[PDB]
Amino acid sequence: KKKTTLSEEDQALFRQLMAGTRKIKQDTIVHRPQRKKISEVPVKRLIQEQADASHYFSDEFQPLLNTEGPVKYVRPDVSHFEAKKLRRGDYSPELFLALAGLTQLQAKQELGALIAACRREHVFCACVMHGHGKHILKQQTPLWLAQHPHVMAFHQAPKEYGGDAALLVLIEVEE
Amino acid sequence: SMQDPIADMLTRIRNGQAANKAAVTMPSSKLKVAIANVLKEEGFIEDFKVEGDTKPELELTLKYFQGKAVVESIQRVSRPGLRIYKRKDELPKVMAGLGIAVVSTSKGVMTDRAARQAGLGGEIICYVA
Amino acid sequence: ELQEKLIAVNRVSKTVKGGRIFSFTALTVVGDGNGRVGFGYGKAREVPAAIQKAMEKARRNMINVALNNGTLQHPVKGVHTGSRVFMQPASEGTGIIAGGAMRAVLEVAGVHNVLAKAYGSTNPINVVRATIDGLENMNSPEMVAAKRGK
Amino acid sequence: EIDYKDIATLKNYITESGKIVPSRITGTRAKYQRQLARAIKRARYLSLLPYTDRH
Amino acid sequence: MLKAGVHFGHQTRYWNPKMKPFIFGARNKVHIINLEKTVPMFNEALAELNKIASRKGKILFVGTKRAASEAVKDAALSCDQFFVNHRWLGGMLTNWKTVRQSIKRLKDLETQSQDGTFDKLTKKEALMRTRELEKLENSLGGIKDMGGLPDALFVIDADHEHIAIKEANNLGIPVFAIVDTNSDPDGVDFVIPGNDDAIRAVTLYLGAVAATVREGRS
Amino acid sequence: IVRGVVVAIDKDVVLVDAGLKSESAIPAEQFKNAQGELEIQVGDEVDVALEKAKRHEAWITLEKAYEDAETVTGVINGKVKGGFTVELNGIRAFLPGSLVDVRPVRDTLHLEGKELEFKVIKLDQKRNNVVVSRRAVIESENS
RNA sequence: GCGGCCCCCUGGACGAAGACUGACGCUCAGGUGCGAAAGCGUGGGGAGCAAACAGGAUUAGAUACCCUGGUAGUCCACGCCGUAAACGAUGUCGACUUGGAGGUUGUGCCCUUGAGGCGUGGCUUCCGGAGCUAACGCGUUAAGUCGACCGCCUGGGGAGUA
Repeated sequence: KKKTTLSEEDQALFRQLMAGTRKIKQDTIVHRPQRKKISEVPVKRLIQEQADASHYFSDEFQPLLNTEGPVKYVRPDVSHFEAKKLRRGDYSPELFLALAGLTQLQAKQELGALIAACRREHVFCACVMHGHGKHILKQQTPLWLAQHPHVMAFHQAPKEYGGDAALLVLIEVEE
Repeated sequence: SMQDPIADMLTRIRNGQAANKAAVTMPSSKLKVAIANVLKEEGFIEDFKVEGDTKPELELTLKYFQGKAVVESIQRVSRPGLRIYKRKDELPKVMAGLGIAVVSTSKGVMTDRAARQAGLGGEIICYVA
Repeated sequence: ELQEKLIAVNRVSKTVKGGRIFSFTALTVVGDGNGRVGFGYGKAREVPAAIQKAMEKARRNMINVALNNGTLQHPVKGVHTGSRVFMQPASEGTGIIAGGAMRAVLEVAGVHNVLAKAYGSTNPINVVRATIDGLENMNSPEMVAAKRGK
Repeated sequence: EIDYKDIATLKNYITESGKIVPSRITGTRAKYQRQLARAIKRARYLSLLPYTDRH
Repeated sequence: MLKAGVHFGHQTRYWNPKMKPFIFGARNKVHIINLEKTVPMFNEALAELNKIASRKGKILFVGTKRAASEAVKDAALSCDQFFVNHRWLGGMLTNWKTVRQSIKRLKDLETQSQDGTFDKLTKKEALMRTRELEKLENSLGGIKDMGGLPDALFVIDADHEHIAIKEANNLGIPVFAIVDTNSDPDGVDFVIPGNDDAIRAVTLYLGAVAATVREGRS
Repeated sequence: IVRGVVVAIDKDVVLVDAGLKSESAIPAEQFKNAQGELEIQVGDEVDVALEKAKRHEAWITLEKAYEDAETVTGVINGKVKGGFTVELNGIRAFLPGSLVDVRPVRDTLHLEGKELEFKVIKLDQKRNNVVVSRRAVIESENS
């Protein structure tokens, strides 16, 4: 249905106000762009989000993590009680990421993808499984995670979600 | 001088699809209306309309599916320099059947599917792909 | 399920002030095995950095192909720069029988049994670019029937 | 312009040393620059105008 | 919602044939946009733009020419939204990565500026650092609190800000442009045939857009 | 002639609204008085007829000069029947052929294409014109 | 290829309205014609310029560049030659395909209220879009999209030679 608009007579009046003969009538073929899908989320946008998120994961920069006890981190400005809640298992992860067996480079990309996905889908808590390694994903991944601005807090996952081989991660989401 | 008005018609349609032209006019003849009726029937043009009395003018309203154009590649096969007359067994299929080839058979101007079904070959005018 | 493979590595040169400087270019193609083909160029000072930039560019910039059962649909000709390329669906015409640098893109593309014959130039950087252009403008019977009504 | 006997008009369209002035200076659409010059030359033959200023 | 009052089109010079569907085009060598075509176009832009504004999205007004400033700062900042009003840096969307660390330096230097150690250790270097806050503040002004790359883009001139349109088309961001008769509908998803360089027209125009961004059901 | 309102005033630049595709910009030289100041403010409806245009409203500063016979410079460009139109500061002047053409002794072609200096005695602001004197011929002819 | 002005004889093009013939058209191997300059033949002419040539310099040398002279030639009539980077290095004819700024030559309409406004043809210049192109660039005067007919190409040299 036609949208509400000024009357055709009113448009003619506007045409009348137009100084001079004041009418343009060039006729040309018209092309209209297809309407964007409501779902959207094109693979290219997803790839871009992933790349943006993984950009923060530097191998040269090592955040100071607590050396005593289970691995944990809380971003400055976030309530310290959040890490405690992660430890107690108050948070139930909605997304699970398995990194075991990936190269560092692959893992960074997947982590980025995970964070992007959490943001997109408004998922606040995710589980990251890195397995057990020395100077491997098990050690490097927490450092990378800390460097990410959207990561609020993480803690060694409870036994139900993989224990010492996994992390629960809290992700900052716009709601 | 104009020596192949059919290839001129197909040129009008290639360059109209290539310029996002809404419709294409040309001088009209019996063979061009026969071909145009085959093209409308097979879904490559939207409509045709022959006007005029003493100088007829065929007008093809063209099709565009998405932003892309429907007539992907129209070629003239049996040009005046060298005419191509195929039998019912030699009668080709274009894009492995996804694209008709307008053959002038004795029964009339048909497609390749329609004339291979009718059991008679003829003069193959154009590939529409 | 990524299925990456490299086609060509070369040593190019630059010719600065003091002597020459030698760089290496990779050219790889990735693809999942069911449409989804990409190629990437990538150039760097050593060979593994070159292939890594090539893979990383090829994982993005990946194009859909409308395959048939395991193969192409209609015969398609793709051209790029000087490199003209024919392909024919070969409805279970067994085995991928294509030229070098076309066997690879058709292999990771997910097609299995087509007939090819590259013509013209057969520089590997332009014979893909003439296979994707080619597989890109090959359309399916549910796309042609979508266009022309039925 | 069309006429050559009007040497007042022609004498406007000529420099102080007898030379025809370009249409780049005086305006004069090219058709009338051509008629002009040809009329100046017919006038210089009749000694209505000078060829130069050192006769 | 109100009928476009006072702009009626412009740009005698460098007009673009792709603007031929939108031109009435009569008076004194200058082209008049058919505003009877603009009103449905602009109502559509308000429709989809309100649709993404209600999904809690980020809009990024783009206002480099004058006087689109501070009208884009006033209109974006009247909403809880973002803007670019000075020179749009080549690649603040397509490498937002590197622009993220420049925004990070703007935050760290304003936190260092009005609260922390600003008078500390030098006068000259302190002056140097403050004018780094003027340069990073006027270039990365509105976008400094975004934290993502935005869900739409609203540019105020399509040919003057072709870079931003080219990047938002590169990234799959809906571009909402007020084109003029010299501009080109490149990849502008929601074209609006209007007037790019009249302050009455862009304040009316951004007034409507900023009205529908924050429009509240309440 | 255009009637506009002043909205933006940034030193050395004045912005006036007219109603076209762009708002004109007028240099303070037109709004400045003989004392060395301005005579307008934001919200004032002034006149502006469009620096090859600001002269139309800049000739008002040449009145205190023509009050004591101010010597200027000009050049003939138009000619009709006994009447000569000279471009003096952009104002058409009037010169009858009372002395311009009379008793031809030789080739009198030193008129069309002459660039000398003329003198003015009386000015007419009611007919937007400036008639040249007659006795000043003793200066323009052979200075 | 054609440059003072005038006369005589003469070819073509373009525009405006109308009338007439009625496909009479397009291309073209062999064939025929025209074809810069230099050159050749016969007869004139010969101011300037100038191959050859001579002298002076320069130079290691200088059969050159530079200087001073200077003959054929350049000019006319008639005949020959038959070629050029004879080049938009782009055969001819026709059709279609976004634009901008000019130039030149017609014609129609509107207050011609001026050195205007709106169109509609012919030829031409510059820049550019899609498209094409190895690239460079071409780009409604195509190197784009087609059709008709002709000419020519097939590694460099030897050789366009015997």
